[PDB]
Amino acid sequence: RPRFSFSIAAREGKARTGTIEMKRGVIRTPAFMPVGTAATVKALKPETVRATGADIILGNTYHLMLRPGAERIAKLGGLHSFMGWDRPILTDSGGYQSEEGVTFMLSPERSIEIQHLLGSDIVMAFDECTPYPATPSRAASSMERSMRWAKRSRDAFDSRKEQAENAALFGIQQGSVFENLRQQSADALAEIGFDGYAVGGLAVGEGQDEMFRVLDFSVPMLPDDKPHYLMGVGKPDDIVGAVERGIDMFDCVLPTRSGRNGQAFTWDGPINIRNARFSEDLKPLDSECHCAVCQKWSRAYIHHLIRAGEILGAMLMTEHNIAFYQQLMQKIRDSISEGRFSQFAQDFRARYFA
Amino acid sequence: RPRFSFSIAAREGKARTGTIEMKRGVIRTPAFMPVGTAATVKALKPETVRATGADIILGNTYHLMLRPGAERIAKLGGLHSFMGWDRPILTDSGGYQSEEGVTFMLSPERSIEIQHLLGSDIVMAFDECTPYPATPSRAASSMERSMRWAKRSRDAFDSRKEQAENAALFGIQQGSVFENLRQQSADALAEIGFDGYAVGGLAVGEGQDEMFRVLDFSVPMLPDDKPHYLMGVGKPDDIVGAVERGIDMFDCVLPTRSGRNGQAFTWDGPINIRNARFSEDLKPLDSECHCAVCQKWSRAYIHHLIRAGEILGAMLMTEHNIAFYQQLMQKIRDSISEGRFSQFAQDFRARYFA
Ligand SMILES: CNc1nc2c(CCNCc3ccccc3)c3nc(N)[nH]c(=O)c3cc2[nH]1
Ligand SMILES: CNc1nc2c(CCNCc3ccccc3)c3nc(N)[nH]c(=O)c3cc2[nH]1
Ligand SMILES: [Zn+2]
Ligand SMILES: [Zn+2]
Repeated sequence: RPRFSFSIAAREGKARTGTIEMKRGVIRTPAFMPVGTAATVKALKPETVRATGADIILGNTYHLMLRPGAERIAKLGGLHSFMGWDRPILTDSGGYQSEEGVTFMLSPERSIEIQHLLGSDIVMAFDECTPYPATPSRAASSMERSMRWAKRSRDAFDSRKEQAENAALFGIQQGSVFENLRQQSADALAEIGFDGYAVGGLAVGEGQDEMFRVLDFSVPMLPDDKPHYLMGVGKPDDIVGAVERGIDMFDCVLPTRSGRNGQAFTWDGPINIRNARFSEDLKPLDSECHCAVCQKWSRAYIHHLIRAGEILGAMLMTEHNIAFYQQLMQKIRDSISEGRFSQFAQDFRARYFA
Repeated sequence: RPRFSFSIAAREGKARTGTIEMKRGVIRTPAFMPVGTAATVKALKPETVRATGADIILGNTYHLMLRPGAERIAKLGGLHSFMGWDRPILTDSGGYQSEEGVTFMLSPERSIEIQHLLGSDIVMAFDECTPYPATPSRAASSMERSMRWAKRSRDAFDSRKEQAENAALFGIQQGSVFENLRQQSADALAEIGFDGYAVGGLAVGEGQDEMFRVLDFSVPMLPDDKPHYLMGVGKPDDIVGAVERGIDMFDCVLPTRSGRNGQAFTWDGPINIRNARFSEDLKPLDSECHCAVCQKWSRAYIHHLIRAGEILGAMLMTEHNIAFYQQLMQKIRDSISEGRFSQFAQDFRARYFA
């Protein structure tokens, strides 16, 4: 496989489906990346993560640098070997205070170095993620700093031959909710040049309507021929709408975290499995889901497990929710390839919100 | 398969190896039964429990009657269906205050009824487990009460046709550390008649030397042609010594509980994986273990997981420890069948305690 190749196989409106080829494997897009902050996707073995359909997972510069340490993981053979995942890993840069970086120490150069030490396949530029709400002045200052940091990221990555030759580098667009700042950011990133482009600074309290409004003008500012990654998104309906606006990649803690908290995603909407109405419900979590959890266990059992604080409850809820997300992405991919994504999006929503 | 058949295939001293045939499957003896108190063997899917080699698991009258409720589990199709384990289940009776029973309500009749509602394959008589130390008078009174309760258990089980026809009933010997009381108890149980006989009231603070001393005279008091179950035992070396004294069945929370606490069993002795000496140790938990955990993950990773409080840490430690216990039982079975168990016991100990 090449270091990096993104091919678009089909389109419908702003929506795209295709593949990212990398040395450690192929990524089908639109893609959902399970999050694994402490070098584990919580409560799941990697084979289970893979079984659910994930092609790529997300790791974190900030958390791993603190524990167990980036140098330590490199000494032990890198993150892939350490946690037992041999497919691509994307690492966030720790961006989610001086011009040099952030002490708490992280700078563009150290960030890129840590991602190298971890052996990340898709490296994110080190940014400043702009709080919401932000005045235009502050959003501008922060965006500008990020673009400077973007160039610094690019140069550090490029200066490390093994990294430049085997991994990919994504730039992150900032600018808050302001169209002109988003455009300046996109321009700057495109001029520097990256393997893919993320939309940063969303999903930070602005709400779906505003998020979608910003996506409406921001995603077409990015190079069309490269992947578009929406960081930190999101709920199933967020994902569908974002794909309708041209997003190809997603990460989110929702399926894992809310799973351990009793929230199960279904095609009929989320449910909270701890509610007493499930205590004698022999149906599986979701009626159509193909995952092994729904093949074998009842709502009633899982209700009991979660109420009892049992680890198997977290395990089963998490496997189910990640499988659910992967099935969602598969149905998205399939409908775009068949040119019926807009109808799928409508059908999904009618039933999810019924 | 029959309701119950115990066949002894080989012997060495007091040690025996054979099989218990029951409707839901065959149990190889000497057997280790993983404990699953809240209708789950903590942090493991049943398929994983089975993969490690378990033939039978243990469930609990006391815990399940409280949550989620025995009637409720029966309504949902029984414990096997509920938790997804289709092989034999042994249930303890809640014995671990008046002549009628125990309010907190449990009596022999209710206990046997709850085990029926759960659909247990091996039902334990409802006993009074005698605290240690006990004076002879108190041990006698408690033992006598248990024998009365033993008869009551037998009659309740026998009065329930479906139970009597498809499950088995084990009696529990009491008597503390006193030979004459143990003998009276054994006699009483044999006169009533059971499918198997447990040695109760040990492993309750007396220490290995005393436990083994009591086993020395107590196990030969039990019918030779029926299984001998030591309740609540134990550490790997406890198990070996108890088999040398004629025990065929064991249950214990140690492998699961101490696994979540960072304790890993190895042929070189237990280790505490959280100790800093493992933080960069790329060897698997145990050098010879065949389990999937040791096939794939390092001490270093698991050290990190447990230190970080990650659920995967509990999962991997628990799978390993239960596999370890099953491997122990397999080596015990094999060496007895080959007439080299005494040599195995010596070799085991030399290395485990080196
Ligand atoms: C939930 N909304 C949200 N997430 C955002 C992230 C983090 C992406 N998720 C990875 C992660 C997982 C756990 C802990 C920390 C990070 C961002 N990362 C960066 N670098 N820059 C952003 O603008 C930015 C914006 C975000 N909004
Ligand atoms: C650890 N030492 C010990 N365990 C003993 C048990 C319980 C066996 N293990 C099942 C279980 C697991 C978790 C919670 C409760 C029970 C006994 N059970 C009964 N019925 N009678 C005993 O004499 C008796 C003596 C014991 N000693
Ligand atoms: Zn499912
Ligand atoms: Zn192992």
